[PDB]
Amino acid sequence: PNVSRTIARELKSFLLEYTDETGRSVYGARIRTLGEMNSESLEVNYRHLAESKAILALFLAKCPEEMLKIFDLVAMEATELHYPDYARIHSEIHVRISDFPTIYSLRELRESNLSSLVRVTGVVTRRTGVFPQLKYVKFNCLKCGSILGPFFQDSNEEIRISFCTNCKSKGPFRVNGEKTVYRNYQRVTLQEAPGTVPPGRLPRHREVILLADLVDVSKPGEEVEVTGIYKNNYDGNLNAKNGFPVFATIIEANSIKRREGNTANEGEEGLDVFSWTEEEEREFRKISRDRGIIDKIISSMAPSIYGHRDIKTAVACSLFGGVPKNVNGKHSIRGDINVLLLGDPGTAKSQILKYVEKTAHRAVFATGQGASAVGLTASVRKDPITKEWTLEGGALVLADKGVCLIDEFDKMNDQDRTSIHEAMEQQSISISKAGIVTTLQARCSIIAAANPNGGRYNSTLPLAQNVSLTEPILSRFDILCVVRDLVDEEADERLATFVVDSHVRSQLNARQRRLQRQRKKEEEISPIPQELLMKYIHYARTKIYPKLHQMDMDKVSRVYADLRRESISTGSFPITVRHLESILRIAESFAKMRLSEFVSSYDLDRAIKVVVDSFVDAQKVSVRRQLRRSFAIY
Amino acid sequence: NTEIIKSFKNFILEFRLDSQFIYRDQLRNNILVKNYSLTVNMEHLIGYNEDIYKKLSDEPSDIIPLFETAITQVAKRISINSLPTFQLILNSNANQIPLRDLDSEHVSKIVRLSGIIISTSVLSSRATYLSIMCRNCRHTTSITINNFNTGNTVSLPRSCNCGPDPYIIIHESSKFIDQQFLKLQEIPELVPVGEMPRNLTMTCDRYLTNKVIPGTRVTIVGIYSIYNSKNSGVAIRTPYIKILGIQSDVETVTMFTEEEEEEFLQLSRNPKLYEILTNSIAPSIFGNEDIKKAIVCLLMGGSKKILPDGMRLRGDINVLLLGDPGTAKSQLLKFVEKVSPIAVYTSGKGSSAAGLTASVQRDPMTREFYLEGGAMVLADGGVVCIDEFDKMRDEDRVAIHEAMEQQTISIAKAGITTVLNSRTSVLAAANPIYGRYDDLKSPGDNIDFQTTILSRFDMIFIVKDDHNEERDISIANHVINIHTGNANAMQNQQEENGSEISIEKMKRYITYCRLKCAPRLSPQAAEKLSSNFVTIRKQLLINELESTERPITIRQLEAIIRITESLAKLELSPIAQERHVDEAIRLFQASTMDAAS
Amino acid sequence: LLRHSSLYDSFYYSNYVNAKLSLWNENGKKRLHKMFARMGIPLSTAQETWLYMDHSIKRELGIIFDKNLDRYGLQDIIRDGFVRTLGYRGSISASEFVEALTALLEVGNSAQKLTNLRKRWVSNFWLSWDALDDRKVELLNRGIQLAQDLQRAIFNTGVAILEKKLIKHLRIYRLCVLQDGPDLDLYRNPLTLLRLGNWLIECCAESEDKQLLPMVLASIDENTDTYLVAGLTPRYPRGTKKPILNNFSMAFQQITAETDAKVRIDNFESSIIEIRREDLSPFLEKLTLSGLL
DNA sequence: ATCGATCGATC
DNA sequence: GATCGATCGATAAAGTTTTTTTT
Ligand SMILES: Nc1ncnc2c1ncn2[C@@H]1O[C@H](COP(=O)(O)OP(=O)(O)OP(=O)(O)O)[C@@H](O)[C@H]1O
Ligand SMILES: Nc1ncnc2c1ncn2[C@@H]1O[C@H](COP(=O)(O)OP(=O)(O)OP(=O)(O)O)[C@@H](O)[C@H]1O
Repeated sequence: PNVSRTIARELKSFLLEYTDETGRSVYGARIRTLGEMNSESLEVNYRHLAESKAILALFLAKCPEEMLKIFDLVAMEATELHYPDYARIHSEIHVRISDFPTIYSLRELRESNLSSLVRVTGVVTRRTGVFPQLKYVKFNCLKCGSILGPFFQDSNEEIRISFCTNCKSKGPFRVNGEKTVYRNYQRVTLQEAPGTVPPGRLPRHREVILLADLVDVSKPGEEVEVTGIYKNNYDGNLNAKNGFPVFATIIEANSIKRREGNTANEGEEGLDVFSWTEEEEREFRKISRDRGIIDKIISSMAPSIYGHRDIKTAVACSLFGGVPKNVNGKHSIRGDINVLLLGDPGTAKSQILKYVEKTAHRAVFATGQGASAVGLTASVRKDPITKEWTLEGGALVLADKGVCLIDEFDKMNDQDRTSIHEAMEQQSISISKAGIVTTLQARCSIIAAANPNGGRYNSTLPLAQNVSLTEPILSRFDILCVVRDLVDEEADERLATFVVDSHVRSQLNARQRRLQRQRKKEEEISPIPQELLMKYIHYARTKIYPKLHQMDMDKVSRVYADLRRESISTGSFPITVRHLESILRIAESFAKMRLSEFVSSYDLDRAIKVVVDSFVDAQKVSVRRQLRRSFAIY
Repeated sequence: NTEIIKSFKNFILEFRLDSQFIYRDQLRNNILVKNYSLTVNMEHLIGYNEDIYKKLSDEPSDIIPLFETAITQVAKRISINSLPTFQLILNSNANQIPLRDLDSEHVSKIVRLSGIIISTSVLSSRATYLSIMCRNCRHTTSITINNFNTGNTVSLPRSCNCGPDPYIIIHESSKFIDQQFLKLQEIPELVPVGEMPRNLTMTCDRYLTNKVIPGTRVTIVGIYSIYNSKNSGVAIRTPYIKILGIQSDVETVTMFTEEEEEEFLQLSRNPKLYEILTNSIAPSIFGNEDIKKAIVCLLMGGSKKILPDGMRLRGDINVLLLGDPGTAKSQLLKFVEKVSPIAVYTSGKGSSAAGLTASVQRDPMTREFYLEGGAMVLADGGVVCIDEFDKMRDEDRVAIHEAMEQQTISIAKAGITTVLNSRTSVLAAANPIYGRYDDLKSPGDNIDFQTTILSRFDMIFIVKDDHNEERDISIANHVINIHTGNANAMQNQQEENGSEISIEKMKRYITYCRLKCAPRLSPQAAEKLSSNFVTIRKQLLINELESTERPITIRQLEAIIRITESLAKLELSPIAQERHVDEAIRLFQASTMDAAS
Repeated sequence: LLRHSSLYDSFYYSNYVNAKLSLWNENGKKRLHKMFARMGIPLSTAQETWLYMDHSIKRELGIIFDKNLDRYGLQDIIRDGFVRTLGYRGSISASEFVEALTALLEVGNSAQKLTNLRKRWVSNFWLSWDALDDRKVELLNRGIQLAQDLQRAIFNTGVAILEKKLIKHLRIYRLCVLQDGPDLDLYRNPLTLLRLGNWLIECCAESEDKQLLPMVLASIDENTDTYLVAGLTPRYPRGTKKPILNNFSMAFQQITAETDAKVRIDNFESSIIEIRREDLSPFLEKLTLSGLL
């Protein structure tokens, strides 16, 4: 009709005039920023969605798609005044919608859900590639007007006719080749992921048709959840069942996001914002120019566990990473740091690895028995009935920062461990079992959760007598964190009076008052809360690259030489050329957290005095004699 | 258009830079030897007019055929009939968006890429000049099909009561072009988050086909047009690349210019090659002098004698390493991959050892079998590289015995049984039984049961872990030089530019000096090795009286005669000498006493 | 070097023009991506979108550069210019042409090592004087490709010393001693050093309403602490009402007469001298009191 | 190549 | 308006040796 013309005026006012939380023009700021990157996307805030649905709940759940088409043309004028002539490049914008207060699984769909907004999860199975789609059907007659304008083709219906507005004959419609742009099209089919499902039963299938600027965001195998509309296509033809009065199912999408973790939130950590625009990046410099940050961050990293310090020094250093420094036409350099824990059965070693899975950006948790010798790395899945032997990788190609638990699965230890210790040595390993000779590139990180045969001091003798893992695979790591706990009172209460208080941690204002309740529940002693500390690791890793100097080097020369000399005559397990490579590597890991690109003098001896003590403190009864050498380093 | 054509016959006979007049002076030079082709070099074309470029770079297919007809007419003029049509080859270097622009604006636009071709197909035929007859009246026409929108550009008409489709395709006066359907794979380093790579499809013309073997980097320029095959929902299509010019790097069939060997002859006259390559091969390796000499003789090789009876001698060498970790047994192997002409890197697990040699499958057309894959069919002349010769316990041993020592496999599977040729050269690096305790016990237990794999290899190094408290600090001085500060990028440009050889010149170099000189050892030098060998077996049997068993047999003795043939390929002398041969045993005698310790 | 190269590459030394405005490393890649980004620049025919398709796009720059008049006030870009052609082979102007000659003069190759170093610059001088005729063409492009990496090379430590924050405002000048970073070897020849200062005089080309004094740098690559120290000139932001020439060469006669322990004027230009390491620290001590402006 | 359906022409 | 004749379009095809983990 015509009142929808005023609707565009009625919301450009209602959106752009004010953004919540003490103004600041939040939505008025993220428009120009995604204009700067030239990436064709927008967001809508849920609380704004809660306020922009009061007159629009009967224009969202009643009519979801043609409301959006008139919603699309106002966003041009919402930025045409801001960025002039932006329509001369790519001429197009379309919006995306954020989270929604529904929890629908795949099973719970009925007739009442159709032609409306839907939200569902699952996992991505077998997928196709990228094709172009015509998207503007310039129809063509033969003798009359052979240009009927660029049409608007639908989904799988093949919208055409025989004759209209030219004649009434059976002259068919053809094509020609002037100025028909193309969007792309990628039909991921979806399988229900076996998470929240009453088990012991089958998976269920759907289909998903993606759209133009949302191609190949997902990878095969990874868990996703999709927010879009529901649609129908009564094709009147199906050939698995008989032909019947039925109709198929097509879910078109408007947005897509990654796997989420710890699904217990109320207003955050479900939407991947990760968009450090104004209130963050202007703030995040003064948090970097303080003097005890590296003595503050690693203390405040894993808040639930009081323990010995040196593991939290190491495990924070692991996900901070180094640099894959390339070189000229010669051998490449490993840019990874691979810790290995060793713990008594009952200390907190299974939790720090569990907690770091959330605080990373991407992860995997292949643990224990059932880890296949091939299923970690890439494998070839055989063809379906008319296809070719294709390559479908598993764990390690997906995970860039993955977490395994190689403790002592001894029956399969002689199977898989010939396929993980060349992910480090001959890094970027791939294989050609009965297929194609290729080489995928996976700069993955490895942590571990080793476990001795019983107690921690199962012998006085060296670690070859302690662990069943032999020498050379063990030497592909950098450091050996080992724990100790015999008998204490005041150190025992320091855990005991600590852990008892952790169990004691069991509407617009009230939504934020619960959010203010979320502040004080983690700020008893106030150790620098995790509302934002994970929010800058993602550009602590993809924006800053460090370098070194030369005047601060040759102190380490006698360190490698004498300690290798001191441990060959006393041979427990050796050090090689790669330990010193790890020495400078974790040195520049700390300096990346100053956001600084340099290397000081304070960081080297810091990084020295976390490796030299953590090597010597597992030797023998004669660790006491080695500690008489120790303060010469300091 | 005709007007446009009038603007190209009047342009490719007087375009010149300052008095060289080049484009007539190569078109004549390409009509004598039969090639019928041009190289326009579009960035050099722009000197006429930006408009006539812009009628090309915005619209396709029409421009290529008009240009081709103009060139054919000029070629016809430079003669005074057997005159074929020509083909074009364009080339530029703007930048290569690797595989990211897919549908947005790059449909039917000029584009430049970079990939690695992996899979060739058999040839085919499409027509380009026809002669068509009707059924009813014996009409006769002729229709040429030059450029494409694949077929169905224009179909056979209805004109000559008269029944439709009255026309047929005779085969008496026709010409034909061949297509390829070779498949391009992405160069596997530049799409990095976590994803597997993808692939496209491409065809070409006869006078620029069969110019590629699988396993090379190539750059490629062409079109992004769209076909539609009806053997999936919405009326969709598929992408492919019509290609124009593979102006790639070298072949990596020995035709090249003369100045490439001029400096090579000016370098080979200097008798300092053998000592300078040991530095100049691996610029980031601390010494390792004995091993470094073995790699340059592996890459060159010996010869192949087909001596006047049935049998033959396996003229090549196959080294083998083993040693402790942290002692460069692995990171050295990526270094030999780039320097080789053909190199394959399957270094892990053996990868289902039956799939290493050859594989069959049901094929979707005609439901048939044939032979498709293998890790040894593509590695002829070059060198493979593998590792971990301990925990491949299943079938690695049964898959390399026939693959080595005769290089004549034959697949006994459901279809063919053919002896396809092979000239491969293997290389491996493994681990002993955790390294240290093996060299502090009875000195066997290296390969747990079999000596029969060790007798097929010949040259074996054994590194160890000393505690020299003097040179190690220089090694600790060495790694901090390369790792940061990057002064070796500036040190090996201020010591290399007059003395050392860069990494890419050897790839130019080795393919020439192998494929020219066929050498032979000195005939009076045969007294030397015969007098050498008779005490080595005596040095062997002096040890077996000590209740010691295991491995030396005669196959290594006919490997030393290939070793002395190796440096003769380096010096490119057709005869050998005695200063030649005594340095060769000097390399092997440092791996004769290894059996004692 | 625009008509030779890629309108892309302005990506580096448009931040020089933002160093001519206010910034060098912090916010520029966050800032620059609207004005010099009318597309995420297409690399399909880009070799002739800075050669040929710029018929429409640099004429849009002809209508951008009067609506970028107000956008940042950045009007050290409009210049009258001059050009030559050949008849064919693409145009070459004279602005970029002097840039190739400076860079090609650089590369193109006790106290006994200096003779083999003093004879290098005279030799590589000789492969530039011949480059002014059409009898040679195919090495003029060699300086073109050696232009747009050495500027990337000279920047690679300029961003380091600027974030090192080792520029000490003592009383009048600012002292910077480049002791040893990386890539120290390209500073034996003095002609790179004036360009390095020419970039370094522009990082301090903000307002600076007081203390308009140029700096003195220091570096070392070889034995016995050669230390080819030099001075600069202050620069006006195009508003000479007071033609400041130099104050240093007056004081350079003093310290070459007073200490007399390995001080040299053997290098040709008076703006560059040599100094020993244990004498460069009392060099400034006679300079911080002798006010000779 | 044959059969069925639809359209056009003639009565 | 109905019936008959002619022309055009649509309709028929087939499988069971290599290779993966697993017990
Ligand atoms: N230092 C500690 N601080 C707080 N809680 C702890 C500590 N040590 C153990 N716990 C608690 O003990 C519980 C038992 O898990 P625990 O971490 O002991 O498994 P684990 O012994 O590490 O397992 P595995 O040996 O298989 O890795 C955990 O839920 C954890 O909360
Ligand atoms: N002889 C050497 N000279 C120079 N660098 C060396 C040498 N040996 C090892 N390296 C260095 O070791 C670094 C890492 O090697 P890597 O970790 O792959 O060793 P590795 O594979 O454990 O050793 P090995 O191959 O014996 O198992 C490389 O950057 C390389 O420079």
